[PDB]
Amino acid sequence: MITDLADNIERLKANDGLKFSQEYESIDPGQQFTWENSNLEVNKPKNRYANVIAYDHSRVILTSIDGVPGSDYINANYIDGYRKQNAYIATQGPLPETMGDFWRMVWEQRTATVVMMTRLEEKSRVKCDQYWPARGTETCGLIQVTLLDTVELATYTVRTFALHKSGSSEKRELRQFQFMAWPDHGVPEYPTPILAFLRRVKACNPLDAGPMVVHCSAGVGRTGCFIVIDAMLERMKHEKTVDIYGHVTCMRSQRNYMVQTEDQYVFIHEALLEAATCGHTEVPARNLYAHIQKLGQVPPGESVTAMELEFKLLASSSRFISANLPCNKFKNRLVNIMPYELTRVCLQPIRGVEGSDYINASFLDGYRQQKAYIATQGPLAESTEDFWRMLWEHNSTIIVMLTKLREMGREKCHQYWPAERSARYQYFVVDPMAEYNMPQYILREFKVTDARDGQSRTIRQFQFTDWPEQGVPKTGEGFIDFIGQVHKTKEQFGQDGPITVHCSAGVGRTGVFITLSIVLERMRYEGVVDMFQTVKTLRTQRPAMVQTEDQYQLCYRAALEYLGSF
Repeated sequence: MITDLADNIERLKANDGLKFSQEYESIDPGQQFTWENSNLEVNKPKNRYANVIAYDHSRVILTSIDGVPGSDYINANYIDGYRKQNAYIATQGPLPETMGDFWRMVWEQRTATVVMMTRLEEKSRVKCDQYWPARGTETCGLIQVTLLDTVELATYTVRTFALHKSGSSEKRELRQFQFMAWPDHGVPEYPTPILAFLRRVKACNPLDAGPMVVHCSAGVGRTGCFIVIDAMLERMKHEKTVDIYGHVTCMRSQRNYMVQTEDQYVFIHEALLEAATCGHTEVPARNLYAHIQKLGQVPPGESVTAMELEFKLLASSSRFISANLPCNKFKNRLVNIMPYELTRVCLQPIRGVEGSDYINASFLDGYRQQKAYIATQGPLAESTEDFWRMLWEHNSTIIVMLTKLREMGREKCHQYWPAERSARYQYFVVDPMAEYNMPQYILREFKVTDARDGQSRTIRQFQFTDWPEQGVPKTGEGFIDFIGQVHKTKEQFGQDGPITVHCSAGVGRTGVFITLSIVLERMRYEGVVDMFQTVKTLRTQRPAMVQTEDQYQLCYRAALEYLGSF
């Protein structure tokens, strides 16, 4: 169904995207509805937007609070899922006065998962009101809400609550997943991040849970996307097919404008095409050994190993204007590797210095935070000043070097740091303070001072020296320890900036470092490993992360290693 889907997407996308527009504007459930309850004088203040109501036939009705008019109303509607009516609940971002009603719907519908598709504030405008306690427990109407734990990751946050309805002994658990990676304007660049989010929500929604309640601002746009994508994912899994037009049409028959923009309709097509193309490449940790075993074999209709094809599929799946500027020609070590405009690390210009805002480096997202790493080439004599400028400007106080200064008779990296006496690079005077030479790596400490104001910081450089000049490490044991030292030292000294990582071109050895940094910790906290999605994602931030298949294989070997060390 992949080729079909991709093909269908091709004609709709053709000619300024004419047929997509025609198809989208054609969505029509063909029914006449009513919403008296939404328009009752008593209920109007309960609607976030007067033009976003709930159809009477599909609305989620709250049990009535006898003697209190309008008490059965909330702006929300049931939404059909794959092969099951009313599988979800689409609702608006609660208002201060509907907070108790919202939690009451959660209790009554036996909901175990809340999906928030918005930030509380976007573009300085209020999209939703915070309806959960920032700490401890609060009472919203008849429901006691206790915040138990919060886990903030790069693209989303998970809050775990305990619920109690006053007047009863029962205690329930509620998990809120808030997606933080949707752009202020338009839809997301790639579907990988939302696809991953969808995956986690599903893994954590218990088997006996009532309908998940999904919401954004009006509870029609982003909410509609998450729901239609989740339903279609469940379908292509059981039927290897997909009917986006039909489902959106069914959604609209249950609620106000589900999937409210044409661009959202396209994003939905793109997201499901990638899901069908990549499949689910995640494996539980306890199955890592077995998985690696199979990756070493040749699949049925294939010629090479499953491992080689997986890596090869990482490729198969001009934002280089600055890097290609004539004034920056000699600021690139290996010209086949240049930073994407979107994620290039920019520097403050210097009058009279052409391209003074350029350095061959990219911002890469980590497990718990975005821009947690700066992937860059081994500094050149020509870019050494720019390198130190970049570290101060972007507050990076942890440097990771993955090569020797020279290997195989050629320079891999220029010695951009002072060894004996102090040295100044632009406005920064760097004093060498300590150098610890260990069996497999070196740790150097530097005092860096801004001569303009006398402010200083301590910069720590970790240089792994045991990487074979040809090939890759055999076990990855020493490298794993190295990864732990770097991050332990960062947390220890409370350094909050990004970690700058470099090798030759900042994509190969640097790719293994960052890939493992993410994967090894996620395996520790989530019990799963998804090498493919990790590298696929890093590659949207800098080209060629994890350059060769043997480096990719080492990533798997090292994860297995770490797994056994538990």
